[PDB]
Amino acid sequence: STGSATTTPIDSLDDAYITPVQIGTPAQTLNLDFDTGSSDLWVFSSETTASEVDGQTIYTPSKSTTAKLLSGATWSISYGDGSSSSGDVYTDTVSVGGLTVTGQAVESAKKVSSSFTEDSTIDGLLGLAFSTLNTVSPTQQKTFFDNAKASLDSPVFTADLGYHAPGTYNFGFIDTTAYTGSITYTAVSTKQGFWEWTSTGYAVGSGTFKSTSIDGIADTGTTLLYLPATVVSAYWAQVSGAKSSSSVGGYVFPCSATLPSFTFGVGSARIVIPGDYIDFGPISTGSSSCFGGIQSSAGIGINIFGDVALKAAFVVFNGATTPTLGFASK
Ligand SMILES: [Xe]
Repeated sequence: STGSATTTPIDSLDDAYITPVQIGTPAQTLNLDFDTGSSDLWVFSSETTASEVDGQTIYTPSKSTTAKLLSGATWSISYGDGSSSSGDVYTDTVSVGGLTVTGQAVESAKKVSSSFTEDSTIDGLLGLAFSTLNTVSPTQQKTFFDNAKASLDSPVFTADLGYHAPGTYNFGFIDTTAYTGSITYTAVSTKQGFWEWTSTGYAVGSGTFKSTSIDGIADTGTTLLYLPATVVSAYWAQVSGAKSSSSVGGYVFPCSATLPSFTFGVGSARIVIPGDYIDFGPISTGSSSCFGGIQSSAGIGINIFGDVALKAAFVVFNGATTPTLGFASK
């Protein structure tokens, strides 16, 4: 089997991407944030605290004839951004772009943090990291991909995020018309539960490539590119007027600047992030100070190849017995 679904940016900045997901019988379509940085499928629901729901589409398991409460199961999660959610668990039928999993753990939110409430465009998350990170207690549950893997033509999924435009998530096959050149595969460590790999280095604009190993995770649920302070300072030094701002929370730059590209290495191959992809717009409405899309990971404890980097590539998440990651230009 295979699945193929279009993923769409939630706003003019590509702050995140939503993908339609069919849950239950009859289908309830929710727009979920596919997150290779986490391992819970959770949704706004009829059980969510009414004041914490503001425009989202909710899952109502009582209207699904295939929903079954997972007895005594609970979940609770906290993200790198400081957001959180928690609730109870149903199993139900979940389909993504024509690919169907029966008995999938669907985590129903009783509580969500304010950042989720305030974003009317995301109805929940669909986690695509390893199941070892799933938060369900006292019986850990498998992610959609893990449940589907054995059924897929090939045990892979691909992320093809668009810049200011829709993209595609494919399950079970590699679309060879969707990238240029060849796909370079690189090794993955699953020890922390993520798609963790080691980049071979970087370049700033037209500058020389610096060969240096940079460990990080491929994370579609993170917007920006978070890298060591040395790398990030080298980038922003090429933008006149750019500065790290503690009040803002990161590097800002004049909105009138033209940003240089940023290249990262995958083995001997190179993925180029165009400068425009690194512009995240005014720090506040009407401001001429703009927020940068490459930021320091120094506070975080891990480097993160978020959407800013991933959207410059065709990315293969290979879930073979020994997982690997593939990157191609496109
Ligand atoms: Xe990098």
